This record gives sequence, structure tokens and C-alpha cells, in this order.
Amino acid sequence: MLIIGERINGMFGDIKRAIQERDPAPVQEWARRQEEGGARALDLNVGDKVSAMEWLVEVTQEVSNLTLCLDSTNIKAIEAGLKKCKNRAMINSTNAEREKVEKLFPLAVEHGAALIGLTMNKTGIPKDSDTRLAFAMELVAAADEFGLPMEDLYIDPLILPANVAQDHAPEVLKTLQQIKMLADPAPKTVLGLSNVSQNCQNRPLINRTFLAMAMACGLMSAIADACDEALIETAATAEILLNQTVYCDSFVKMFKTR
Amino acid sequence: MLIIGERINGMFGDIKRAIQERDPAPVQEWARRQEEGGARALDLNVGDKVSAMEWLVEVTQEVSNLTLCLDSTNIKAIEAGLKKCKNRAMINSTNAEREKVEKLFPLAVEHGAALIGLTMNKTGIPKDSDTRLAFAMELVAAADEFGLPMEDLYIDPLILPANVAQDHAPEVLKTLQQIKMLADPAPKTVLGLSNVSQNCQNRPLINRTFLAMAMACGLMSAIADACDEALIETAATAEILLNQTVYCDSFVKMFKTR
Repeated sequence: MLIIGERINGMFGDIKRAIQERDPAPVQEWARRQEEGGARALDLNVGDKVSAMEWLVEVTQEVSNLTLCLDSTNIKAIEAGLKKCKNRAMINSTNAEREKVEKLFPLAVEHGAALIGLTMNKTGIPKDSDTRLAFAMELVAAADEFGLPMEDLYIDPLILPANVAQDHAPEVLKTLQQIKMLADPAPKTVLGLSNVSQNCQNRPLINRTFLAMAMACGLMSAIADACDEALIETAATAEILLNQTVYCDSFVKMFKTR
Repeated sequence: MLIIGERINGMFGDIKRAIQERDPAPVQEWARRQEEGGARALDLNVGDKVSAMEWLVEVTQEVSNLTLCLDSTNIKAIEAGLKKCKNRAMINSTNAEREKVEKLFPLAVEHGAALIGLTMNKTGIPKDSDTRLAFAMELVAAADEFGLPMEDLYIDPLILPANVAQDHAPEVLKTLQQIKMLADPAPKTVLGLSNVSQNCQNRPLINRTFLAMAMACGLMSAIADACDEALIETAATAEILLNQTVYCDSFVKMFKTR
């Protein structure tokens, strides 16, 4: 399970200020902590988008060798950021809109980057796992067309808050399982984990419980809170239960430090 | 998720003593504590099994209206225990072996009781999920043959410790998923949850991680630590995530007190 650390996002006030002030310290500090949590990737979200992404990339990769996950709907910004990246990167994201696909799929191929794909077009987030499924298939077909390796496509079936859209959660579990049972080579799957618990009580609880359930349906990656030690515990334990990682008594520690 | 409290077992010292000494005090209080945790059924294991079981029954239902889960391979103990039951109980258990099937299914029907069937025969635990399944279909057939209501049959795919039997854990996860694919309407499923962590570090974490995972794979009930508040939390939470229980703020409280 790949944990993509969520915290370097402009929607958080300290990051918005750091970016505005062009003060790299809060950014670099969140970079170490997330990594130290056990994240093996860093989500980067400006919250001049192109320049801000650039600074985010440079400032962050100056203290961290983690895979950088460029999080923006401005494709200019991702591209600029893609250019600044010292190592392989992830793009977050494209959806199933052909206009996006023809741009971001090749874009990803140019830079040897991973690509996250939302099971949706511009119509809106689908109400069921069938409609989701059908968007994930286009994503897959898009990969083959543009020669993006299937293991480099991360499909996001889009989880929704448990309080207002409770009926979506099992529908998302179902799509994951359907994608899991795709023929070799199969694509990967990722979630925007924290959204499952948006305005709910005991968010960390909900977050980690869905993490475990989604991994059983083959979840490969999660944008999430890397400084939630209990979430990280879940991540490492789930790996063991799926016989993805060899047991030892210190499995938690091995995950955090591997 | 039906939590079957594991505590009233003769493997534990205090129950071992309270039995022989025929003191119900330790038994009754554990019955109280388990229910307090949220257990809605109660395993009763002896550790004269027959008079003992009978004792466990009478003593326990002196304080609990909770379903009694009579835990023994001594059919007379079971039979002798059913008869003393004030409420509907559950038989723990039968395997796929004819000699047992022939006996334990009519038994459970006679007393209007649920039945737990292990997906094995006398030889041993099966390796894969497809061998467990076969025993599973066999169990489904007998429920029909002997007129046991399918929702009264709880099939146990038999989970093993993760440090010594890691490859079995995903196997049980698939068996759980497929088993729902076996009939309409389907039988229920059950786990001896705590067996997954038998001699591992941080057993609770492992136990409850697997619970969530198994529940995503349709797990209906589990014999486990009802006094494990984190376990109970996970049960409560996973129900919500599957849209089995209507969301609400104090959803943990609601699972405990409903």
C-alpha cells in the first residue's frame, strides 16, 4: 500500500501562507514529518498556479526524495511542475473526459510519470459501480492507446462522505473489486481517502476502517493523513493480512522505515 | 456484524476454576462485561462436559438474554445444553463430515438454533479457498436437506495465525466472497476472529484489521473479544461503511446500545 501524504495542500492555512509568503519552512517540515509517518509519496496542491507548483516542487524535493504527486486541475501547472521534478512523479489527476485524456495521458508518458484517473467525466461523480466501472474501462483503454504502462495508471472510483452519501461506500468497494479482477496486466487503484469522513464524527476511525476494507478489494494507494499513526498501523497490518508483505513481529516499524 | 463474545471459555484460568468449583460468579460477570461491550451473543466453552455445559447455560442465562453459543464437540454436551436453553442458541460447531452433518443439522433444526459449520473434513484445514468452498456448498446442501433455514447456517472458512499461516488469510477472504455467490438467499458467515493473531505482536490491531477486511467480504458474525473496545469500534464503523447501518454521529454508541 502506497501512502501519498495529503498535508502539503493549500486548503490548509499554514501551507497557503507559506506559499503566499514563499516561506519553504512549513512545506519542508510537513515533508519530513509525512515521510517519517511512512508516506512514500507527497501530494502537492497549491490550494499564479504554475509558479506556485514550481516552487512547491523545488522547495519540497530539496529536503525529500519521495515521489512527488502533483495535485492540480491546471494542466499548465502540472506540466511546469513535471519539468522541475528531480525524480519520477505522479499526476493528480485526469478524469475520463476525452479532452483531458488526450492531454494528460500522453503528458504522463512523456515524463514517465504515474497517472491518477477519476472514474468520471464533467457530468459529475457517478451514482453507481457500473457507471464507475464504465469510466475506469475508458481510462484503461486510454492507457493502451497512448502506451502508458498499466501498472502506472491509478484509478480513483471516488469515495464520498459517509454521512451524506453513505450508499456510495459499498458501491466504491464493488468497483475496486471489479477493477481488481481485471486481466493481467491490471491497473492500480487509489483513493482520496480522507473524503470518506468529511463532516463525520471520529474521522480517523472511519478513514482507517475504509482503508482496510478497500485494500481487501485491492486498493493500491491512498492520499491520506500520513501523520495518523493509527492509519499507518492499518496500512501495514492490511498488507500482512493480504500476504502482500512478509510477517514479522515489527511489521508496523518495517512499513514506516522500508 | 454479530459479535460473539469469547470470554466464557474453560481455557482461561478463572473460568476453569469457577466451573470445577461450580461458582457462577466469575461466569455471570464476564457475561455482563461482554454484553456491556456490545456482544449480542455469547460463546460457552467448558475447557463431565455435559453437566458442565448445562451449568454454563443455566448460570449464564441467569443474567443474560443474549443468544447462547454452545461451544463443544461433545454432541451430548451440545444436546444437553440446548435443552436447558431459555432462548434460541447456536451450535458451535459442525464440520463437513457426514457423521456430524447427519447429527448436528437435525439437532439445530429441532431446537430452532443457528448452526456453525467448518469448511473442512476430519483430515484437516484445507489449503486453498476452492477446497474450503466445496465443503461450503456441502454445508449449504445439508441445510436444505435437513430443513435448516439458510440464514441460520453460519459457515466458517477457518482463519489461522498470520505468523505461521500467512498465505491462508487472503484465502479465507476469497472464500468469504465466493460463499455469498453460492446461493440465493445465501448462508451467513462466521470467524473465530482471534485465531488470526494467535502468537503475533499487537494481536488487537491484527484482529480488528482483519474484521474490517472480512466484513467487506461479507462477514456476518465473529467470535471475538467483545471487551475489546477498538474491535467493537471497528465493527460499528464497518457496518456504516457498507451501508448496513444508517449513519449517525454517535454510531459507535448506537452499535453498542441499540
